Amino acid sequence: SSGLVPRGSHMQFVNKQFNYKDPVNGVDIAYIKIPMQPVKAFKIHNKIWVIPERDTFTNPEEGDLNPPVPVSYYDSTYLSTDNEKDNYLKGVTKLFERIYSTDLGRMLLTSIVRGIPFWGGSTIDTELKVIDTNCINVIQPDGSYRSEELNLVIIGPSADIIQFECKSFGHEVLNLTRNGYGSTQYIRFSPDFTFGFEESLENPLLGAGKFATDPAVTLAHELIHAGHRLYGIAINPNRVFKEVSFEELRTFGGHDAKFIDSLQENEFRLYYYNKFKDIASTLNKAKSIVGASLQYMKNVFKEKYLLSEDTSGKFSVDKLKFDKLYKMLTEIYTEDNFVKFFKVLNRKTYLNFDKAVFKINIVPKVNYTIYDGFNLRNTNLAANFNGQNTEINNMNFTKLKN
Ligand SMILES: O=C(/C=C/c1ccc(Cl)cc1Cl)NO
Ligand SMILES: [Zn+2]
Repeated sequence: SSGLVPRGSHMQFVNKQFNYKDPVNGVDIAYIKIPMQPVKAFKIHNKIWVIPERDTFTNPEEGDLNPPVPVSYYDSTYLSTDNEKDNYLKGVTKLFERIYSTDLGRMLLTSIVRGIPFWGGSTIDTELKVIDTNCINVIQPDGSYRSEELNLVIIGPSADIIQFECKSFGHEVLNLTRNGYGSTQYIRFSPDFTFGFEESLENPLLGAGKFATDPAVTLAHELIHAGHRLYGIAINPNRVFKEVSFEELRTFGGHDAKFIDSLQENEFRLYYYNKFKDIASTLNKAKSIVGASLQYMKNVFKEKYLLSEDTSGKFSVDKLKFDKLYKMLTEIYTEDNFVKFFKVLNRKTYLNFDKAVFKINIVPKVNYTIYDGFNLRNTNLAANFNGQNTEINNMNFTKLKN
């Protein structure tokens, strides 16, 4: 019926088949508070939680869901009911399993899980310490709570329902997404809507068709930004063509990313190489830790950053391992490469989308599968990306008014 386990006995990334109504347990279902009344959240994997709520939490200005760019869509009512929250959670779950079904997705999600935000929180130069906004408070059934570090939170969108994004809490002094440290990433995302694009496929009287973006591709896109931002190698959003940012071109990948000139790219690579050397020096100068042995935590970050260690125990950045990690996160993890792996239809450049928004339901296996998306094998929808064609597969896409 839902199709969460097409091969084997159990899901391979997501740890449980949650229902929204499952009681809180303080372990993988808990009321949590972000650095607000608590919100029910689900731990889908080590370091990754899902909050099936509209994001009225992360940005203080954006506390309401009413209307005050090309395409936007508002419904204050979306994701207000337990049934919707259940369907959100199962849809996100399904999309994670779809991403993890690919070699590329397994590489990306591993990198994300391993990309623990750096403990650069001390004003004492020789002391390691967590940064408080890289945690959440996990309330237990008896009301006690513990702070838990995490890497990624998937949350529902704020007022603009199709405004998907990867954001995070800043430091008053540190630029965490651009200094190698990284920070917990919050992805505003809905599996219940998608957007359109036009494509002309190839009998002769077929003009341009109207297709829908596969929401596994959209989520992977945001997961790719999360990877850059967790290893603190995001491109400054003030770097743009004008509009499309360098960071978006990089993340879309394919030919779009080739418009970032190689001289520019060499410059960023060197910049972040030096930021990683700074992290190795800081770890080396560390003498104490607050809030696990110092030796243990240093090693956590040697593991994250692929640091080399001599017989003294001194760390250094290896140039070949740095290049590997940097190339993985920035060149190999791209929307274009996920498109190739999924074998789905996608727009051919970042800006080439329609001002068309659709309600979808990906949870029923009769609508969308982990292996095929909307393009269900052994049906009319396997041919010519007909499952993503909003005319042919009209039952799966309800066009919304912009
Ligand atoms: O790139 C984005 C969002 C992109 C986006 C959001 C909404 C629509 Cl309709 C189309 C697009 Cl390409 N977030 O990282
Ligand atoms: Zn993006």
